Order: sequence, then structure tokens, then C-alpha cells
Amino acid sequence: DLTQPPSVSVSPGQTARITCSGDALPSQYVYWYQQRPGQAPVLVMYKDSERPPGIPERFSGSTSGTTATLTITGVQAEDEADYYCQSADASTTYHVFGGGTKVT
Amino acid sequence: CPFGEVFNATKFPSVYAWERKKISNCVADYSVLYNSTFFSTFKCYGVSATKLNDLCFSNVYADSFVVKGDDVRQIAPGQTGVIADYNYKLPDDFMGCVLAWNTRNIDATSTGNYNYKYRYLRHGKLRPFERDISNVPFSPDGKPCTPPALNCYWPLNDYGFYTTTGIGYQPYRVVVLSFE
Amino acid sequence: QVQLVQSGAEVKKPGASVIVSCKASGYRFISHYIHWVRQAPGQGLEWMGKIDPSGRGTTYAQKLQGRVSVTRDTSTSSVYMALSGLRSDDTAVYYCARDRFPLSDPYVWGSPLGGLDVWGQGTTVIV
Ligand SMILES: *[C@@H]1O[C@H](CO[C@@H]2O[C@@H](C)[C@@H](O)[C@@H](O)[C@@H]2O)[C@@H](O[C@@H]2O[C@H](CO)[C@@H](O[C@@H]3O[C@H](CO)[C@@H](O)[C@H](O)[C@@H]3O)[C@H](O)[C@H]2NC(C)=O)[C@H](O)[C@H]1NC(C)=O
Ligand SMILES: *[C@@H]1O[C@H](CO)[C@@H](O)[C@H](O)[C@H]1NC(C)=O
Repeated sequence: DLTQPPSVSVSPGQTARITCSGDALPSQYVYWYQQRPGQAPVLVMYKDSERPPGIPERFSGSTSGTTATLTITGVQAEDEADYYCQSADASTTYHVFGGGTKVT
Repeated sequence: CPFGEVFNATKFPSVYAWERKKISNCVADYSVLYNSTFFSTFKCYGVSATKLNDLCFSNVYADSFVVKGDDVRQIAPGQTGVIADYNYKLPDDFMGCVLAWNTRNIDATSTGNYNYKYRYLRHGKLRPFERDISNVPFSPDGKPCTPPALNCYWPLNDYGFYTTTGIGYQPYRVVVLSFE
Repeated sequence: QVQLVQSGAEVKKPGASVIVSCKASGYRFISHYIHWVRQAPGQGLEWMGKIDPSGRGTTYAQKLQGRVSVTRDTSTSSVYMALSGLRSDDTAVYYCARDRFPLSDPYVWGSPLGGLDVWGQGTTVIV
């Protein structure tokens, strides 16, 4: 079970920290997805610290114990999207999704 | 018993900050492990690894970490090195199974996987089944220090796993089952 | 050219079984897992189940077992999902998504599944 805050309200310029806590994550990766409203999600971070090509150099994942963290340094006006975190049940079965975070 | 929560877990820790996962209050099959031929060590001390389905233990502790290919042989009772001394020591009366398998396709990026750390300097030898997650600057004369300085080193070094290496430098995920 | 082409939109009755397809192309089909994720309108993402396309097994959600059934067709490079006995809560946009993990040699156990990469366009079904 992975929980996260429902909304983060940041003006353009500050730092948005989308935390994601789950008790079954000392040993599991967190995969972060953004979904602008209307279309499919886009994978933002994978394996807690790694960023695929096409994702700009503002996102920077972290994991401190049983708590993930995505950081948007220099938030622009096209970052208004829902951010979800992913994990498993400390096996690699029953992938779970977070509650979502509408970053504004 | 959940053995996928130990073996099929995605993120193993480093060898210096290893962790136990207690397995309790469940029926254990043990036969998902010795029916697989891809294990490269599977060395059991005390038990004979096929007579495990008729033994009821008090608790099973599963120590999970990642070592180098040539560092697997230091995970044994009585062995010594830089993994058995400073990082992870097994007791001389160890009753359990040491399982290891070659995770080159997971933990060896071709750029270099500098995320698994081992301790190469310490003041003394670890007691069995003990842990040292402290990262303090190591000075060999005992005084507290601050790098960069002469006779002053950080005690943790990186494995640095590469895809294009031999099987003595490839990453090997190690699960040490301890029975009581 | 990696892409997962799904089916079209549909309307159903509360109890009528639905079939949503996911045609794959470009990448080596039996390599990557194919996940199934739905999304209720106004709600967050919900993970239903996965499939290993080389017939090695299924896994479903813990509150959807006995209802969802996925299957694979290696010849057509397609993955179908069957949901039997829909309710009013099973109105969602149904996403077929890939896996960012090339599966290979036997199955190097310890692997990072998840990381849904090449998400499909989304089939919307309404009960
Ligand atoms: C660690 O995970 C691996 C694979 O991951 C699995 O993926 C799916 C297939 C689901 O089963 C998930 O639960 C799981 O995350 C496990 O390997 C799998 O083991 C099972 C049990 O033996 C295999 O099923 C059998 O396979 C034989 C040989 O093909 C068939 O004849 C049988 O009819 C039956 O299907 C399964 O094939 C195998 N899958 C892979 C990819 O190797 C592993 O057991 C698991 N370890 C633990 C301790 O849970
Ligand atoms: C392991 O193989 C033996 C062969 O005799 C079989 O009886 C047993 O059921 C197998 N275990 C599993 C978990 O498949």
C-alpha cells in the first residue's frame, strides 16, 4: 500500500517535493509517472534515481528509507500534471499505484 | 512462507548495510530454491538442504546483500578478507544455507554500477552477524579527522560493476538463510 | 518502431464480458512484460494485471482475481484482456502498457518488473 499527498501547490520557480511513502519499500524500486490530463502517462523516473531520455533535467528522484521523493527544480507552467508512484509487495507481484498528486 | 519477499525483492542492499527479513508463522516449502540449477553456490551448513521440509524452526532470518563474484567465498564460517572481517561475518557454529546467484543482467550497467559499497578499512574485526552502517572518516591513528588530509580516508569503496567483465567481478546477489 | 495499438471504445451492460486487445509491434514481442492498468474518471491509476508473453504465467490484482483474465497471441503479436461481470465501478480508461526491462537468459531471478514504458492509447469502456 503506497500513499502520497493529494496536491502540491507551487508557484512557477520554487521546488516541488512529491513524497511517496510505503511500508513495503526498503527493498523495491519506485517508478514515477506524470499524466497531463487527457492522454497516457509518461514515465518520469525509474529505479529511484534514473531518468529516461526525453525527460528534462529538472526531475531528480530519491529514496530515504521507506519514503520516495520526486523533486522538480525550476517548475515551469507545463508541469501541471498528476504524479503517481509505483512499487510492489516486496516481492515482484501486485504492482500498486499511488494516490496521485495534482501539482499546481 | 513468503520467499518472494526475500529472493524476488528488486533492491538488495549493500554488503556493509545488510538487513534481516524475519520469516515467521508460516509453512515453508524450501523447494523453490533447490529445484533451480542457476544458483552458483547454494552452500548449506548443518542441514543437507533436501531434509528441510520436515524440520520446523523457531524463526528463519534471511540476510540479503550484494557482493562481487570473487567475494562470495568469503561468505562462509571461518573465512577472512575484507568482506568477512569488516562487512559481514558468519559464526563458526552457523546453521543455515548460503545462496548466491549471478545478477550480471540486472546490476551491471555498461557505464558502471557504482551503487554497491563495501567497507575496506575498519578499527578491528566484526563480531558475527553484526552491522556497521556508520560512514565516518577513518584515520589509522585513531584521532577524528576531516578529508582531504594526509592519513585520512573514507572507509567505504565502490564495487563498480561492469557488463564486459569476467565472472569474478560480476555482481552476485547473496541471500544467507539462518535457522534457529 | 515501438507502439502498443489497443482496441476502440465500447459500451457494455453490467454483466457483459468485454474483450480489449493490445497489438504489439517493433520490439521483440516475447521479451517485455505487458501490463494492464485502468483509470476510473476522477480517480487515480489502478493496476489490474500483467502477462508474460512467452506463456510463463499471469498475475492479477488482489481484488480482481476471478474476474480479469489476460491472454497472449504470439502469431498476431497481440495481448487480450477479458473482464467478466462488470459493475458500475468498472467504467474506466483501459491502458495496455509495456515493461522497461528486456527479459532474457532463463529469467535472471531478482528482476525489476514494472516501469511501464510504451503505454497504449487507452480503451474507454462504459457500463
Ligand atoms: C521469483 O519469481 C520468478 C518469476 O517471477 C514470477 O513471474 C510470474 C510467472 C508469476 O508467477 C509471479 O508470481 C512471479 O513474480 C518465479 O519463477 C516462476 O516459478 C513458478 C513456480 O515454479 C513457475 O511456474 C511453473 O513453471 C514450470 C516450468 O515452466 C511449469 O511446468 C509449471 O506448470 C508452472 O507454470 C514459473 O514458470 C516461474 N517463472 C519464471 C519466469 O521463471 C520464482 O518461483 C519466484 N521465486 C519465489 C521464491 O517466489
Ligand atoms: C521440486 O521438484 C520435486 C521433484 O520431485 C517436486 O516433487 C516438487 O514439487 C518441486 N517443487 C516445486 C515448488 O515445484
